Amino acid sequence: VIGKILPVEDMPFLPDGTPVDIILNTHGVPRRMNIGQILETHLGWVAKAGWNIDVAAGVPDWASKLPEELYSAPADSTVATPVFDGAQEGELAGLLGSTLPNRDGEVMVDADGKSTLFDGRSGEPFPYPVTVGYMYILKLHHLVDDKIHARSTGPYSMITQQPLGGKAQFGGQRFGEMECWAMQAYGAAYTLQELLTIKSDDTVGRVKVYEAIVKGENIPEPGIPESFKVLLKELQSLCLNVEVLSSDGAAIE
Amino acid sequence: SAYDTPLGITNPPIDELLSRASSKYALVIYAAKRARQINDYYNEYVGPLVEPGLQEKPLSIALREIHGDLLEHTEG
Amino acid sequence: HAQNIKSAKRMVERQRPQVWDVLEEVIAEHPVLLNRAPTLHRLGIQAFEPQLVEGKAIQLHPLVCEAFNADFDGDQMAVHLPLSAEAQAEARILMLSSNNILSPASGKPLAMPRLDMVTGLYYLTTLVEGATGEYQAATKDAPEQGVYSSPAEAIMAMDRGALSVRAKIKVRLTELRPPTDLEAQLFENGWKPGDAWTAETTLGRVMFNELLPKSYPFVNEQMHKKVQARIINDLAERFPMIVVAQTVDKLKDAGFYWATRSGVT
Amino acid sequence: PREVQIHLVKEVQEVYRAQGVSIHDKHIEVIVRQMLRRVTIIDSGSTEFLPGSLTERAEFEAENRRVVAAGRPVLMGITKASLATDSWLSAASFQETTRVLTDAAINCRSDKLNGLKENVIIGKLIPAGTGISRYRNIQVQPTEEARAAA
Amino acid sequence: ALRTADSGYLTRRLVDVSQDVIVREHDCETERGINVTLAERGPDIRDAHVETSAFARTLATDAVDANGNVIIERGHDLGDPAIDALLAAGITTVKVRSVLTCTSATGVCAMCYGRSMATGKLVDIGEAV
Amino acid sequence: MLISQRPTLSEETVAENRSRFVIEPLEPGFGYTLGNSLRRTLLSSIPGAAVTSIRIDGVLHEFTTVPGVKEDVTDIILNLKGLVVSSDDDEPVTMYLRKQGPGVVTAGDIVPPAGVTVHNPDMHIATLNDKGKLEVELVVERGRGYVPAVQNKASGAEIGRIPVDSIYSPVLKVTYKVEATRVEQRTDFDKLIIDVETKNSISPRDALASAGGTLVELFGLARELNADSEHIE
Amino acid sequence: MLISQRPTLSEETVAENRSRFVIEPLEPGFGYTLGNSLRRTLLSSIPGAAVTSIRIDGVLHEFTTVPGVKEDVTDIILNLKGLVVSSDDDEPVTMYLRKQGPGVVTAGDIVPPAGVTVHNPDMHIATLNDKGKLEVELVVERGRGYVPAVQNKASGAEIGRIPVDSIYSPVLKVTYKVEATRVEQRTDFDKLIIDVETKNSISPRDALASAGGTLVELFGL
Ligand SMILES: [Mg+2]
Ligand SMILES: [Zn+2]
Repeated sequence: VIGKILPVEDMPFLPDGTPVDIILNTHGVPRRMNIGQILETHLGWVAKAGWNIDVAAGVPDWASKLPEELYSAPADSTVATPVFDGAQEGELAGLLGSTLPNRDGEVMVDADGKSTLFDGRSGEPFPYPVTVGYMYILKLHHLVDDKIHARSTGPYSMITQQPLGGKAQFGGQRFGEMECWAMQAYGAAYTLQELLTIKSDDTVGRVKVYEAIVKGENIPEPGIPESFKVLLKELQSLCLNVEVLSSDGAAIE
Repeated sequence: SAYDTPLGITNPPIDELLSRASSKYALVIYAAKRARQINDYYNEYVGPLVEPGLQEKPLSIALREIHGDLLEHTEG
Repeated sequence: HAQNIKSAKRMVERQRPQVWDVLEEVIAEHPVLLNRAPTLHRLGIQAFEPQLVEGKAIQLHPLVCEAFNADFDGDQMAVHLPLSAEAQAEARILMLSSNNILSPASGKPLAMPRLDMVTGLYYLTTLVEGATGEYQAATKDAPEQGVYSSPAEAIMAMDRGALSVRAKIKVRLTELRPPTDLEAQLFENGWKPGDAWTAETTLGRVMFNELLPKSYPFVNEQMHKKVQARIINDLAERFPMIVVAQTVDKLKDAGFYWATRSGVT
Repeated sequence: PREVQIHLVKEVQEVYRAQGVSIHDKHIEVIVRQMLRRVTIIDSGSTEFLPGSLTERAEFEAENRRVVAAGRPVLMGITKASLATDSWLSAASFQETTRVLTDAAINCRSDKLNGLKENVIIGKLIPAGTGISRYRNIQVQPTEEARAAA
Repeated sequence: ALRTADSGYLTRRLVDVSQDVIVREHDCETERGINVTLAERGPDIRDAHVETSAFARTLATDAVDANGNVIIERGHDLGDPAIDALLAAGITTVKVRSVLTCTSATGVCAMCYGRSMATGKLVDIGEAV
Repeated sequence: MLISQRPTLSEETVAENRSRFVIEPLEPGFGYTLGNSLRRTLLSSIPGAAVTSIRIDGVLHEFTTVPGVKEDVTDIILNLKGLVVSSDDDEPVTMYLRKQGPGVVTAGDIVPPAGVTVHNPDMHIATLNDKGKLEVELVVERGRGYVPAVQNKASGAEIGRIPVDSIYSPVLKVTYKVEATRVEQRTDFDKLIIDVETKNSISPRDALASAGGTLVELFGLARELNADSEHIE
Repeated sequence: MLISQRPTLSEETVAENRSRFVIEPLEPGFGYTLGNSLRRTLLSSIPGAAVTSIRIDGVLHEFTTVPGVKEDVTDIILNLKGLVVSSDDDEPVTMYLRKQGPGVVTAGDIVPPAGVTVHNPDMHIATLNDKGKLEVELVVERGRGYVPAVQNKASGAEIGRIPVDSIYSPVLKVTYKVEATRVEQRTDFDKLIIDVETKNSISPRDALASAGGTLVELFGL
């Protein structure tokens, strides 16, 4: 996900001024076992900035199994790498040995493909050289505008007396059983007894809670959920004479 | 046993509250009923005891008060 | 601000500029229960003080990610506003993330530094030979060089290109408590609220111990996640929970700060 | 019971110990307890007890004295133990609602709501943490020494 | 893909079996417990799994030794000091109070459970352990 | 051109020499812009006096031992680096400290020449044993920031001379952090929390005023070039 | 041992759009943060003009096309973001670009009013045919940094007005390097050299002066 949108200035920048567009965490490379992003980043740098494998009298050794008509290349030079028989480690290593087309006449990266980044936040140059480059990145369909929900109070469903679920229908979130177990494991009794009553089912609770909060009074004691009343009435409709009574004196439905 | 200073909800510190009430589970109701009382006072009408903040909440006042030992509780 | 309820409802519905000055005054210590489905263990729900942020994302704490088993790889979370005073209390006392550092499993601190913070503090504290501003102990001609009156002096010597954070320097500390063996050999009567004693450490270990609490003794070791575990366990068993909550947060901030200048790329 | 009570813990910790996780025994022991809180009745019965049923230990001990019965130790599955409960609501909620509702309805058994999963269903404050009488009915009055000046 | 749902179902069963087991009272008072290993014959040693087995629990019997100079009595939370003191004392077994052997009818008694992991103190007298 | 409103500054003293200044509520970014500059200025820039090099009677080519004192040359050096001073010379002014017999040598026991003054006479240097006399010469210099042990054919060439790392900076330890604070609607408006520990000589406010002085005097050079498109106060 | 000499801010020039600046002498390791302050002031907050809302008389919203144009209205807006303009009056001023028949509509074909200047006439907007006629009015306002495309539903603005994501940043790029200059012995000093590269709305001098001014205003005592 997009953590922070850094105002371009504070984001770390290359010595020519070019401020880097994204930063990805290093720790999420070795454990996940996808160094493709790093090779793609490097060959990305090789691709973005124009390059010329300063040939020699008769070719360099590292580019022995290298393709012809791919010694020189200009700026924004699009590259193809066949997924299983594309560019290699020793090819990339030498390739990073490129020209310096940055309008200035100094190279930004090194032979190891590690640029000496400047921290826009502090102002200092980072004590070790960072793996900068040009990774092709994709915006996925998982966007906050779809996934973000909020509901203090709104419309309730007709058949089920809990808030109708959905992003589109201005709906609340599902407080499931595994959520109730965690709440019980704490022993936040009143919390659970609020969530599974006035904050969901209870028709007198859901109307009173809003009034009570907006007036700024005590939250009235959650009576009985519709989810109990429906079970009671269901069992009464199944001809099972269920009745409520304490130690001394019997209660009424 | 120094923590420099607490901030927001973690003020006052819980370990100094756990000394006052029997258990956290008591302390909850301890604070909550007091807070419901403090809520009621603005509208049992006793408090606030300690000098409250300008825009401060009843829970903060209640949880401050228990730490000060201005209150006493009976376990049913 | 509002003449009647309906105008307040309209004002907040419309998102007018006056609401934002109030919403912090309203949210001030009014905690929220954050949940991450699937809600496996007890800490899979935790209460938090909601700080307002501009955006459309929930800025979770990095430590509680293990307490949710929540990556930031598209994983959603569910906020719940506990309404009742009793609920607000339950949130604040029982399940406020600070108050329950220790997992209900081994009683080990679940809210401990992981991933970046770990390498940050590892780099911060780890010792390196042949470094900048190093302890030499020169013969005949020169003095010992790698010896500094204060951690302040060492910080000034670091920020100005002269001292490397991972150097076996000899610093004279005041605020910090020494190792258990060095407690006996030096003082063994008075304490050190503002006394003085010499330590052969790394600036980073001093900047580390500066995070750990006043009366906690010195470590002088590279901060492996296990070493952090036993340290925060010692803090958990010996000190109050708030001291742990804060010290592990300073370890988080420092850890992350030093994760950058670690050079893990 | 005491040896198998250790055996379960030993044999169910070893997997966590092997897979690099640490749980404290007491947690397992709360389950291994909930397993071994039943007895299988062989013969005699006394008070209309069936041969090869599942009856609770404490209530069996109260009958076993017979002031004026033969039951052996049994180790049952957590599903069978969760099925075997006094509270009809929980048993009805778990599995085979008809079977247990029919069995209960004829017996006309009065649910005490001692368990909490029923208190969740009926929606009353749960018997745990901050919902037990000794907690939820705490009377806090402000001290006369504090109320004096005010 | 399979593990999470299976673990969820296991969790569901393990919740729905021990849904009723709370800390009802403080102490029912029973001498019964379990005998933890804790340094079996030596050094002449610490067990690898003391932290899982012994730690954060109340003692069942008064910690008697060869002499009988009871270093620690029944009902101590078993901090490392206690364990290293009992290792130093010269006993190769310790009897600890367990929920396994708790004489409480309803739920369990606080003492028998031990020091709660969440709090780090003696378990509270309503916890849904 | 531009109009920023309310960049208010407030002080919060911790000790006599330690303070936290809060500058708020700055426009989204400005915290870090002026923060690290204020820090590195407070540290490196502000002019102050300090001990640049010392020489002790007896030590011609010794390790770290002085006849008739309990402490070591390293610990003495460490105690002397702490010896805070204020001079009006802008040149290497030489001071002499001599004490005979047993006990201790305090900061007040030194005799500072005309211009130089010690702000804390109640500061420990060394513990003297029976049948001994300490006679040490301290070279006090004016300067800016932190300057390590100089070997410019002065420390290296001379026999009894030993160089020490000069902390000219009146401020010892300045750190800083920033937090978001809502102002009208938007958040990410930065509130600078700048933490400073000074030496007794100058006050944090005066140090910050000096830093602000050298900074505004510096960026004045830039401002002067055009001075057309500006911000408000 | 002081370095009693105030820092000289000498102005070099590599191009008309981009220039170096050398500042010296300074305190060892003081340059980086000084340069950073300038950089962060520049890249963030410099007064600048840019397109705030465009209004093509034909099309009624962003997400359609004009008759007889190659690029769509979205891509035209996206190119009109790429314009670099400068205005004297900070109040909202309405430019006009009217072209009928065939050819390549460039930024140079725009007709600004008195006290508004376009600083990239060469830039390609849209390519037309004889069938197509492009009449577009571009509203410019003086601001600083970036603002989101302000909604015309909020303000008293008609359905015709299309908001565009304004970039009030006349600076394009800034960088710096600091020379060590002299060894540790005999008072070492750091000289900072900063490259400032503008869009041509204003010269590097004007920008750096504005930044310096902003920092001078922003350092209160
Ligand atoms: Mg994941
Ligand atoms: Zn018991």
